[PDB]
Amino acid sequence: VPDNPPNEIYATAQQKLQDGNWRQAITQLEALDNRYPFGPYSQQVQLDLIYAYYKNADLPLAQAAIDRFIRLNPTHPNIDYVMYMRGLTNMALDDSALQGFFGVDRSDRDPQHARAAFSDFSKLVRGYPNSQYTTDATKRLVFLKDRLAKYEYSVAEYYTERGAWVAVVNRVEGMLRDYPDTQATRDALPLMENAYRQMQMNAQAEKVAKIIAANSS
Amino acid sequence: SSDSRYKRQVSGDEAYLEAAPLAELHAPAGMILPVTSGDYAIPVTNGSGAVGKALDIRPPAQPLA
Amino acid sequence: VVKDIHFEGLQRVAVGAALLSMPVRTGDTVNDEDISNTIRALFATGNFEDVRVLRDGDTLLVQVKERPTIASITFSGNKSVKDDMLKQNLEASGVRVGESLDRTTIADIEKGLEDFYYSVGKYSASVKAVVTPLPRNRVDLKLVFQEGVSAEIQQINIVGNHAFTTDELISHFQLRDEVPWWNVVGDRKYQKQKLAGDLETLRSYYLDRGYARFNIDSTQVSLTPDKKGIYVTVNITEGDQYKLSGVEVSGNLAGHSAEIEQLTKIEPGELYNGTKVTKMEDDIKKLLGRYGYAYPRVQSMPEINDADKTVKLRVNVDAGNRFYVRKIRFEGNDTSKDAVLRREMRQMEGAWLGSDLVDQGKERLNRLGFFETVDTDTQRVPGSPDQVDVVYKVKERNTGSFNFGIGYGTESGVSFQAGVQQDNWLGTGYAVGINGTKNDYQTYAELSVTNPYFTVDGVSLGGRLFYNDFQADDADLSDYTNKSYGTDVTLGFPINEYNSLRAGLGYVHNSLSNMQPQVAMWRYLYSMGEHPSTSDQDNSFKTDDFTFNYGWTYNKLDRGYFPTDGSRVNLTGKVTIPGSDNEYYKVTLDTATYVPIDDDHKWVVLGRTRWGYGDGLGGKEMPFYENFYAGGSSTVRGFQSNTIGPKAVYFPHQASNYDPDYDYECATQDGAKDLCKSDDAVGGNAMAVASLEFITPTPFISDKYANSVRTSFFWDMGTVWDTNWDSSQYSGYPDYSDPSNIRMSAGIALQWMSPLGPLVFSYAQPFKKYDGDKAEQFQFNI
Amino acid sequence: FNSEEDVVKMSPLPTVENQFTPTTAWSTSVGSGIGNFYSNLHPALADNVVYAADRAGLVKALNADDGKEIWSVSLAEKDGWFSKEPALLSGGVTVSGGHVYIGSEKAQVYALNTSDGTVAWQTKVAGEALSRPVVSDGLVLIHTSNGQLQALNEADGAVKWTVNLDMPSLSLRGESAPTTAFGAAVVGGDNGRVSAVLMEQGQMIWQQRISQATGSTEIDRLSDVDTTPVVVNGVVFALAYNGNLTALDLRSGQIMWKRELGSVNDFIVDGNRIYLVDQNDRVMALTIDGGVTLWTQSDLLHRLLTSPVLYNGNLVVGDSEGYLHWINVEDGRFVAQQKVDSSGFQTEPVAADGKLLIQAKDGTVYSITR
Amino acid sequence: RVVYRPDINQGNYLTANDVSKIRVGMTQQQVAYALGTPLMSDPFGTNTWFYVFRQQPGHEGVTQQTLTLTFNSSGVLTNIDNKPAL
Repeated sequence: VPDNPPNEIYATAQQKLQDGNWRQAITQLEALDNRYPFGPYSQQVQLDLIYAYYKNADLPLAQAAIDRFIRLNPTHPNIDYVMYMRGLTNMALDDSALQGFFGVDRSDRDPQHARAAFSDFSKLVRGYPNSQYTTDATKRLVFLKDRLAKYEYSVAEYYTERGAWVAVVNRVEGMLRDYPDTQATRDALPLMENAYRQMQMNAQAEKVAKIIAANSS
Repeated sequence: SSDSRYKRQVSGDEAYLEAAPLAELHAPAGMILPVTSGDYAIPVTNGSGAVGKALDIRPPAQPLA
Repeated sequence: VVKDIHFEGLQRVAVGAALLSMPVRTGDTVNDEDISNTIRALFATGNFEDVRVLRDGDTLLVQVKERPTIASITFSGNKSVKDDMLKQNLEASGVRVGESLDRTTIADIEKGLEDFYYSVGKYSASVKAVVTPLPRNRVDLKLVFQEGVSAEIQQINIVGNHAFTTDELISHFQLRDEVPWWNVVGDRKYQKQKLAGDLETLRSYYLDRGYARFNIDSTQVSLTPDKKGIYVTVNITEGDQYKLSGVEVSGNLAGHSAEIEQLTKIEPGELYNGTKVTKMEDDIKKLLGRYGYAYPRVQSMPEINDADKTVKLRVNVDAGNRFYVRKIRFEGNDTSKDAVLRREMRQMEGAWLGSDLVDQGKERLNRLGFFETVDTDTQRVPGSPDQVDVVYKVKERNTGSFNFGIGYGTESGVSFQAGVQQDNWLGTGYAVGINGTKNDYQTYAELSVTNPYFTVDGVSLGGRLFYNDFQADDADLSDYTNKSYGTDVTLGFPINEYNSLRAGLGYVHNSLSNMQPQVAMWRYLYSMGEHPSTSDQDNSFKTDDFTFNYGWTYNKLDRGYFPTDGSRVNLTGKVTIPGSDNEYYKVTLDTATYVPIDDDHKWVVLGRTRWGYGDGLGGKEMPFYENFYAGGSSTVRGFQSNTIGPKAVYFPHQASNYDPDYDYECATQDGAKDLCKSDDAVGGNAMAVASLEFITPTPFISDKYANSVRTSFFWDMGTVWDTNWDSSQYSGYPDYSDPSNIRMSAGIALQWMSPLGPLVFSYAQPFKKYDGDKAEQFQFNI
Repeated sequence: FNSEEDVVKMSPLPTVENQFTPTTAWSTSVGSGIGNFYSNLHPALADNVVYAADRAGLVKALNADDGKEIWSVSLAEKDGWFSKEPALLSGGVTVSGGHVYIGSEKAQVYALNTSDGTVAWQTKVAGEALSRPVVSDGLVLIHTSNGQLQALNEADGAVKWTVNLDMPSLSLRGESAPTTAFGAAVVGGDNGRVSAVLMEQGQMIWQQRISQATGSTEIDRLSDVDTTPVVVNGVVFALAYNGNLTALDLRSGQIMWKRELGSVNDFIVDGNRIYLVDQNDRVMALTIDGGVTLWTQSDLLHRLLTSPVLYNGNLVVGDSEGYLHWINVEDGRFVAQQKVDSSGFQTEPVAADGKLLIQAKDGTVYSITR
Repeated sequence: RVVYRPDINQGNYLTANDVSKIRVGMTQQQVAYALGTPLMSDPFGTNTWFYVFRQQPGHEGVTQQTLTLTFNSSGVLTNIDNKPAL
């Protein structure tokens, strides 16, 4: 945390940012910003510091700084850049871990972060199908969509495993009118039929066997 | 946060391309169902550009003065 | 009229940007009204402002000089309060740090700060700042401030107090009159709202008595401007007691009269007591508790009748609604098997409402300890008349248990010994424990793994095993040649929902060879019938032991890692089977309880004890490792490994397959050679250890957290001994057959559990005289 | 811990020059026991018969003679709520001869006429007995810092003239003593609220206020003030809550005008000869002049007690620590020579019967004369 | 083979009056209030509805009061039936 002129301290912060000394890069970026909340060097400091938070994994610092910034100037050429970074911060908020690294048996945790990323990215890409990150967030979206599908599936599954049938039928209907894309869906459908057998739910089960035959690939 | 790893790949798997696109339900005659009721709506007009975690994820910088 | 309007030094706003942001511009006649307009626009900024406007002729020099930004970030001198709270007392009061900081405002704000300190009820001798204007536009104040606290100098008064002495009341209170420090349980420091409470405290009191006609009480709180005249005064206006006889009902609901009138069963002629109706009211609330009615309302209204001193009652019970539960959403399961979190949910989402059950959910959750937040918050669908969803925020806490040791020995290779017991493992709800000593002569194994859940019925299962090459050999033999191949597996089923009786299976082999000179081995041998040598260690034996394991348990643990007011059980017993290699019986008991002397529970006391007893089935006995050891543990402190118990003897053994000269002394060929009283703890077939503690977070520690630190002091009483014991051979040697060998230690125990780092400091003084006490007054656990 | 404060304390006793070295000390004590219980009570030289007591339910009429214990009575009740029902004592001290009308801080008041014997009808009023009792024209005077200001009868009492003035939430320590004149008395206040009753209904011919007190602009903790103004010639001089010189002169009724000067502790006047100590514990002289002063003082700041006295033309002031600081033919000399107690002193000194009177912070009397 | 079994039940609490109250044509909101805003519905397909009542104690007996219900698009009580206790 030195007291260099803005150009020199900003350049040192930038080179240690690219360096991977995002820890000390953040140190000197917060130095510069706490020095001056005005000037465009402070605004680019805000951009580089939210990036450096998310890079050095200061996601709480990242989200704080970035919501502060969207409160600062909610309109800018970088709005797509902002909504992008924010959906991503929700993403790493949702599934960054040691098993979040190993990647075995995941996609069923708190989707609050996932709700945030989905809203962010979907409403962004509709507010902005016009960006070089557009299809990236799009993959994030269909990705996370089927991801939360796994979430809710494992859920519903487990549920009927409890011998818990009706609330699951409902959850199904919920995701169904919600989002008919993922395979998890078609997976869930047999289970529905089985539930209908439980209480002997005849006509509807017949209906759904037909309609899965209609959809089932 | 890295052990000589984790530059152009997310922590763990990426199912971006693996994400199941619309395998539409094709309903029999009169056997239709409300086809959507949530925000899960994408402009199919998108890309094809930065697909998957292999992209220019670094913050777009901005001009100096 | 103006022709030139020039600005310099804005750094963020242009000359034209400033000239237009201000409604005054060039080409219009600037009068005094335009000057004051420029000034009030400078005021209308909100984070920066400087009043400098001059006009001599036709030119406007508006000197908008940026002495901001001053980020007075430095809080130096904090002693009881938080620098954030100081920034807050500024910002909310109107001193937020986007600031001009007029030279006047310096002292003004220092004094306002001090005034706030006093508003707390306190003093502050100084607030001084070091102004740090950094050479572009930025400043900061190195706020150096010293405190002047004065906290509790009480005098207490109430008048009107005429059915009970002031102090008898004063007792119960958060605010008390200057009692010695050894009398503290909880918290007493003043604040206006502490007062408000105390007020209520007694208000409530009265109302429970049943004297209706009090309310009246004024606000006389004696203050001397010497920081010590901190003195109380109150008035009251008491009420009238009656007798309980007379009620009337208005059941505004689906109809459950009988259950309630039987609930509301009060005999006419009872005495009036507001507590009894507090009872009956809650009784009915929860008599509905199953019925789902999410939001009823009641007013049991009393009718005090004089000339008969009677109270009629009058109730009014409008109900809520029937079926709500929609979704069961929880919050906090970062990398958690929320699936398990739902496994806690025996409930049926998507049904009607049962209060008891949602309670059960949350509270049995927190029974699983391990995570710190109550939550049964129920918000219903915005946009549908019923249909609640209860959310659950808990604050979790992590699990990690990893023992560490490198070396350390000169005659030994670098030992690789670890006790690794990760339970309900981060990826499973299921628990595992593994322990192995690999230190230059021992391949000691241990397996402990469990699944708490093969069924929704909840069955816990776990295998428990070991393969122990604990040789304890000098080189190879005459040196406790032992190979112990032992196993067991676990099952789980309690049905009282809180009471378990157990039954489990397992096996052990042990290979024995190369006897040691301790007679008790021979004693077991000969009692089994085998006659080995005595001046020689020549004998070798094996076993194959098919183990059944039945037990019992009860549990009520009111928190997790720092559980509270616990009442927990683990009973166990053993009997032999058809077709194995060993015969004996045992029975043992254990008991530890919490008792919180604090009700903020910042101070909890414990009562702990255990038991132990071993005996043999016909002709046979209980092998050795099964006997009880103690010392330096969370059973006994102040000593070394497995210290409490009797001691062992060597028989004359000068050729013990080379009884080693210069070695294995005391009836070795070299040293002593005859009968030897030898010095080594051995323990007994019967034990019991009882202690007492007191959870005591001291004020001296920064009590910012109540989760990593529990602080107490221990008492202990210790004696371990054998039952089937005689002096016929323990005549020439000490005798151990009844509880007489009392031991005791005393010492502090420090505990601060960092997520990955333990520093278990506990110094203890073993203070109870017994022979052979080989002490150790520094014990570092992990 | 909480005793780690480096505020500037008692500046020491100065040089001890006294051609008048304290020439008596008639000592006598109930030995009680006053303690830190804050009040101002005082032995009363009633016909050189000092009726003395202490904070235990004590009393004994000594005599301002070297003090011989007469009329010795205990003051408590032993039935009912407790044995001796622990009496704690902070109701002011006065008599009319034997009629020692006394209250207790237990809101319990005792018009003991030690003239008709043990006639002390107890008295349980709104607000506690806190101030020194006065009687206007045969009527007992009442300033409980209750906000409510009762009135009663001598030797019987009946609630009357019960006026309700302003109390603040803070509930500071202030009380006040009524200075009787013109068919009314002059009591002080605590919020600057100065509305003085002509006891007509209990009638304030008044609503003017001293703009100054604590409660909103809480300021330094050294402006401890005698809340009691005093009649002279139809003029009354007052001691407003915080540092305030003033003359809001009653002119057959009230004509108000503030002649301000800060730093209020306590005062005395002799026609024009106005004498006082400043709230930092320094002593000035003054005349009725809008606030033109005399007698610079800097050296006894923050002394324990600052409550003065003069008789025989020589002022006297004392702190606690039993130190006594003597004044005079006044300046050029004010110096101090004595340390007569360890209990120390904190109350009003009194000079009656050509004598002098004061209580020791514990233990009754050690009658020093010049 | 456990000697005892707990009891599990699901929503839609009904009684004899709960059922004898409503009648043909009786509209959506009418029977709703009369019985409750139910959950046993058809999302896609005709306007048909159901009331079932299930309660199961200690290995013994079963409750199944399966009430079928049918509206039309606008919603008219019509073509209704329950099989109480299966």
